Amino acid sequence: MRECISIHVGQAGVQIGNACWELYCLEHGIQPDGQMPSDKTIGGGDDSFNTFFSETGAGKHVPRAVFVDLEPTVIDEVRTGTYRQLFHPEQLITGKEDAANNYARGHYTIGKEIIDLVLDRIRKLADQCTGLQGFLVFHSFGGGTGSGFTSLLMERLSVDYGKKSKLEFSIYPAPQVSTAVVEPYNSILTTHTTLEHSDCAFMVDNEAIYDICRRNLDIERPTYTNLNRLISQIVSSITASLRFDGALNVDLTEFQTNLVPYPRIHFPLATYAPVISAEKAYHEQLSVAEITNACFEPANQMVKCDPRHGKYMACCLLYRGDVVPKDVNAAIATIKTKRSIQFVDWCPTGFKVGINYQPPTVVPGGDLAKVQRAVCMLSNTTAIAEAWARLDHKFDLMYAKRAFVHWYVGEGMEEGEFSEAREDMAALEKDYEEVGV
Amino acid sequence: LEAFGESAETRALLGRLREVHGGGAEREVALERFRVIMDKYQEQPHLLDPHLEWMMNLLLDIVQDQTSPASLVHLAFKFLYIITKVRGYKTFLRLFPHEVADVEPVLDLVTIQNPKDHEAWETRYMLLLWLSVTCLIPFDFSRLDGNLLTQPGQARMSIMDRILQIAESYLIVSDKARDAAAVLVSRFITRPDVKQSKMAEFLDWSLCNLARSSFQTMQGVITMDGTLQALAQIFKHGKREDCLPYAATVLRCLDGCRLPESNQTLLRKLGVKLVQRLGLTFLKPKVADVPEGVERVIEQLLVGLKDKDTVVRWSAAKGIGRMAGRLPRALADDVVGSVLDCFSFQETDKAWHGGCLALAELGRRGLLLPSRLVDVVAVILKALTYDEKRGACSVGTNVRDAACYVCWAFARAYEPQELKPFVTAISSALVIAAVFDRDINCRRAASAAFQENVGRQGTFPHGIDILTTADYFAVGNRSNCFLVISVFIAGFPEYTQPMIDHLVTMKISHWDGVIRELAARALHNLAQQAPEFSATQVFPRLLSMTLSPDLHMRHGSILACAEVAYALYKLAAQENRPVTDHLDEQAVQGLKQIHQQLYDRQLYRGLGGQLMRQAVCVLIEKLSLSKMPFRGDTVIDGWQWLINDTLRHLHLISSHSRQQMKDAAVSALAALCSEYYMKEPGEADPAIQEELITQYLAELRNPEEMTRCGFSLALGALPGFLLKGRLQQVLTGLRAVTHTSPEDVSFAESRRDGLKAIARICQTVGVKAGAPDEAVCGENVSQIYCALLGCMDDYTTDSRGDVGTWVRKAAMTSLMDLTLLLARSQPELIEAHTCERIMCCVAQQASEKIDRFRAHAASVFLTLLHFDSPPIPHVPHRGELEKLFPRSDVASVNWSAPSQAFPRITQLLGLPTYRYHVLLGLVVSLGGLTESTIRHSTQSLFEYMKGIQSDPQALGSFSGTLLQIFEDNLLNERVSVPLLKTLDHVLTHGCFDIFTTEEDHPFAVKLLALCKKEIKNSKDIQKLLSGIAVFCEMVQFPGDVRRQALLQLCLLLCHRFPLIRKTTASQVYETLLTYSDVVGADVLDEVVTVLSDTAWDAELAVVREQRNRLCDLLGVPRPQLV
Ligand SMILES: Nc1nc2c(ncn2[C@@H]2O[C@H](COP(=O)(O)OP(=O)(O)OP(=O)(O)O)[C@@H](O)[C@H]2O)c(=O)[nH]1
Ligand SMILES: [Mg+2]
Repeated sequence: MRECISIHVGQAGVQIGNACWELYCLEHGIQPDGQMPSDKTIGGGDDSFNTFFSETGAGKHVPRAVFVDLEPTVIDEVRTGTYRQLFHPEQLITGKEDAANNYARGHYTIGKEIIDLVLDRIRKLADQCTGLQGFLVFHSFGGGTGSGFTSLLMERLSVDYGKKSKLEFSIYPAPQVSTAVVEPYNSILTTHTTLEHSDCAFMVDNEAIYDICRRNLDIERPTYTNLNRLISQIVSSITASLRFDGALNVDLTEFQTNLVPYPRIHFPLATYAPVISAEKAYHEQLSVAEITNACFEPANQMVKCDPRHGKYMACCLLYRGDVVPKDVNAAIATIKTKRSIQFVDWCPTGFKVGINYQPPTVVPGGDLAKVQRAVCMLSNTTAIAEAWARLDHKFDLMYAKRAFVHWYVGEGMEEGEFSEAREDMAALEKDYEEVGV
Repeated sequence: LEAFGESAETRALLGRLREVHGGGAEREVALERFRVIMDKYQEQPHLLDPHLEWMMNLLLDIVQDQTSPASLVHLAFKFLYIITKVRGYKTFLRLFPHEVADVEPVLDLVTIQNPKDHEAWETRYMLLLWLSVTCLIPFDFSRLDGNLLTQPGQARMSIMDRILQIAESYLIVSDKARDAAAVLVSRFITRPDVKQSKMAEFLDWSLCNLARSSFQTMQGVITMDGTLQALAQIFKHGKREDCLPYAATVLRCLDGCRLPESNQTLLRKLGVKLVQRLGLTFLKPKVADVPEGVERVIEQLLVGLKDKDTVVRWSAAKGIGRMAGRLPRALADDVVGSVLDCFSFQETDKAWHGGCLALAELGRRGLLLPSRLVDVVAVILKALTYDEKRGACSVGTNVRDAACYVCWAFARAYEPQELKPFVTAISSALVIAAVFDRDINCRRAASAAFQENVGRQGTFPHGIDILTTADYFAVGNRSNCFLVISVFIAGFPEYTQPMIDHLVTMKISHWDGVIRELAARALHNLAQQAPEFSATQVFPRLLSMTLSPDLHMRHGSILACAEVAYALYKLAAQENRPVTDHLDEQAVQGLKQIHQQLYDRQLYRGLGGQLMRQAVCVLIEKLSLSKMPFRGDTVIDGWQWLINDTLRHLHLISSHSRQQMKDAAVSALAALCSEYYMKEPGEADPAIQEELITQYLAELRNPEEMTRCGFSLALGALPGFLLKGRLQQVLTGLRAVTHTSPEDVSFAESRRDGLKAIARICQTVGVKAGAPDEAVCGENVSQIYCALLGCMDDYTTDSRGDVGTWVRKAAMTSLMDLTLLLARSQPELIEAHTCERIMCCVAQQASEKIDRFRAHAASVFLTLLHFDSPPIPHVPHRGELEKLFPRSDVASVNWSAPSQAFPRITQLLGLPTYRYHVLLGLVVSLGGLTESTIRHSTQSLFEYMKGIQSDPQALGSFSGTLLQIFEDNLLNERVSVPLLKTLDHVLTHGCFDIFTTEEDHPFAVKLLALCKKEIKNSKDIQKLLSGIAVFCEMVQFPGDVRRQALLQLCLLLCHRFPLIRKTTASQVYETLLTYSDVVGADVLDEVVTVLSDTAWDAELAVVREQRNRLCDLLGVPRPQLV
């Protein structure tokens, strides 16, 4: 068997990690203190859920995670939270000074003092595992500790462990959730830096999830807890293949072979259904063909784009719960007789489907409801290029004036980094246009 | 300042005290006036010595009167204190009264002081010092009291008793009175009677204060500092046989107090002070049986030199010096040996300062023995060169200061024969330091030490000669010490090799780039005084340093090699011999491997890449300017490449060193092309001439901007012999970039550099009448002038501002460089129309609103007008311009200052040909945003309009020119609002008061239509306000224009923006209040009330009725919805 390690950097990163671990403990039945009454092989062994939890002498299931932050404020809530007995004190790494939303600081000044400790902690955590698969890093692009330090750690992990995958779960910022005007400046830098040290990357448009929470979940002003719960649900639906011995996507190296036909192109599109509110617990029922037809909707995707124009390179469907193969075939025939779709004929990948016979789960007392079946579609598409056309555009709006750029140069990096980064963006856009034909 | 030239003012200010002590504003004014008058002599207060007494007596006859109120007495004491901070108390208190009738009047005043009154702290300060200057009286305090048993029931307290109760209370305060309490006890306990009466009591009180107080409680630390200061002062100004009895208990208590470990710098300093005060009480004073406490004192004072602060290190050094002077000659050697341990390898730089201070203190008294010369000196040689970098900061200044202090103290520590052995290592150290030291304090510190040495001893080689030149003021400028005085000192054979070695070792490997450049420029000149030594010993040295792993050392060694090569070439050029006579085959062989050893180690990347490129370019330039023997060798092909790559990666260089990099690369390319690219005398290589030119020309179209900017100057630096038949192509390629294309909109630096390149090329080839592709002829002179004038209208405005102005600058320096050339060759080429256009454009760019471009334009205009050898032909009103700007006045003119430029530029309106352009340029300043520029331009314009307001013809022509300018810039956002504001100002001033006589003037009849067409469908708020003001100023013109302006003013009153609605009414009110003939008195009390009561910022539908009502009063037709 093989396990995995998840490094959570930044505020959004540690929040998403905490939500994911809470959902995992609620699904597997692990109590906050770390007591699994369903587990019988104490001490250690090999199980489906052993790929993300280490067993101790007292039967404690310690999550295989590393929460690092450049500020003690955020980690204080985790240390004093209800799950204080779940995570180990050493796994939580804190810093005395933050990046102040700066990439140069997180990649040079503050990063050079904490990168060594992070690497030592990762090595200590990996010593217990007999076979590691990759490193599921969680960050975003609107901060300086999520881009700078993430790229700095990727640069070292590509040298220490080169034979291990490196999956990411980035968060695409939005102009309504933006906390700084140099938020793009950080994004471009870390994007250009992790291109050769990342196999598959998952981006979350903040505006898309905000609109989903406002419409589906029916919330007046969705907060960061409402968006951290949905990201945890997505992460659980995606990792069920590794946490329940799923047939499709059994390991991390398969994500690059199924959803990444091209090395440079590694930004699939992930959509999930359904999204019922807690109030409408038993109002309507959705079949296996009514939830698979809701994952081909622009408003249901995690990134605002128009896949109907471009063409798809890959496609992987994952059902979770009561789903019969006949229903899956009927839904496929419906999707193949109703919607018009284009596909790359010279791509070395195609359509794949997998099922996981496990009941869904939702945080009790939350805004989500318990459904009987769920679907998650991961499809790489050229329409994601649109998501870039916006980002790069803002960069130009900040390049003609060179505003707030001296702050980044007066910390470590030089000036050619921006030209290299925008030159890497132009090449990516050209490759996207070529693949789209 | 020779004398006090403010006696009457100070006397009047002092006399005004008796009638300003009841004021709060005048009191502070007088205080601030007395402070600023007395602070002028803070650097040399001795000049005020002759005045002290009279001013002191003035302030005394106000505080020594019985009819004096507390407030008046407090101001006098504040003044008294102001005179004691500037002169100081130690010198100003000697003049105070000291008669026996001043003992009770001063103690009684001390007994009516409010300790809790923080505002009157100067009063208490002046009280204590006065009470202390009164304890010198040579009488017993008992004789003064008389009889204490005179008051039955309650006996009076003795004077001495009162003083003991005053000092103990003031020694625990938190204000400045505690310091005055330290000076009082020093003159209270040190007398006979007090010594026998209250010494034990005061000692018990102090030992109790230092037995209960802490360095953590604030008041505890206040109690500690005061007690330590009092004890130190008592042990300093106290008899040694009355004190030695208590020295054993004081040190035993101080040891238990634990001061070294406490976290207070003042407490530790006072503690070391008290420890050194007790240390001398055990020994006998000497004039040049060792108790056990002396060892403990020395062990404490030898640990006060490694302190973290210099204030404690200086005190420890002073204590060690004072102790060594009292101990026998045997213990002095041990003390010196123990102090020398501070200079160990494990000791930090802070320990070195204290060690050097202690060494200087010991040498000042002459305690160091001859045997300690081979060692102590061996350390000083290093302390003078202490300059290290501890991370991001540098250290070594205080070390060098203490080393210079020790050197200055050796002129009296040893005989002339005792120090005769080290006059060759110390004279070289002093001189070397005073010459190359970085800090000015150290340099002058080394200058004073050398002066003292040559004055007292006088055994240094050429002491008087080196002192006369390198004097206190001569070493003020660092640049003068490296390039001038250095050569003068090296003129002698005793200060040549050591200085060069010190420069090549440390200065070349310095961390500062400016210091390295200065050292290289100094070595350039020093090589002249020693060519053989610099060619046989320094060149191998610097050559080995070019292969160092250190970046700064490599750069410094490369610069030194280049400078030495240039100096050797210059020196050899005199005797008419090749440069190879100095450098050997191995030397010229290593000068052909520097660049291939850098490019093969990839030493051109990172932050050091730019520095390495700069160094290699400087080296290549210096080698090409010397005519080195590398022709035909492939090494040349390398150098050239390194230049191109630079012009291809200029955007990689930082924004703070790209211009210098580009200039150095261009200079290196110019030096290389005019040396290694010549086939025959007058001809060039066909292959290189073709390949380089094709590459450069094809590079001009690269979308990158910095590349084009670099290649422009590259083309503008090629020699003349390489463009004998390729000018028709280079000029076209340069002009193709000067054009603004849809894609190259924000590309201004490219054109700015192309213009400068065209200037240089035109200057190099010169004029040859007949040869188009070889030189500037009458066939390719018009195209050049047209390309240069097409870049003068570059008003590109982006998010970066008005960057186009930069291009305009390149058009003023370029167009000049061409004109001045033609006049110096073929003046006939300067056509009349072209010269007139150039002059009018220069006039417009010199009447702008920016201050640095406007100043550049005026200078260019003056240079073009003051050209007489030969005089530039075809100059409109040349004599008029010359009379307006005489050569005598041009020598002092502040063109950058609008005040000293607008009144001189507005006079150009008198000339017809300039009247139009000059006004088009001045409109931007008259309607800009700068307040000072607006004011100055308006004043200068009115000063000229006043001369032609009563002239129907001149005023008419001016109005016609203004309206033509307005029409030419119709719908132009860069000229619409400024010109509208200028028109508004001109109308408000009443310049066109003659046209307002008749009805329907040809001026306003079309100005109103133009303004309407300009403001038709406008959303800008500034434009709307300008239009409203213009329409509210144009009402003065009677006729149909008045009724049309009123209809427009009614139309604007009901605008979409309530702000505009309110502003229109606010301006119409003022317009109606100004011109009374516009509306009769029968409907005048009906308009003001409607304008004041109606809320124009409320509902628009309701304001339409009130606005329509104001149309039935003004008599204006009521508009409708079309
Ligand atoms: N989805 C989501 N986005 C978040 C969350 N917290 C922050 N963000 C987004 O992340 C960006 C801010 O980055 P942070 O993670 O807060 O900052 P950091 O990366 O830790 O870096 P420094 O501030 O430089 O220390 C913005 O785009 C935020 O909207 C979160 O819980 N969820
Ligand atoms: Mg943070």
